[PDB]
Amino acid sequence: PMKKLKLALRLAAKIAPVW
Repeated sequence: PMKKLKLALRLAAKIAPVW
């Protein structure tokens, strides 16, 4: 399966969309 959602969620962990 594709784990793009998991990847994105880990990338967003370091690149935090705060504001």
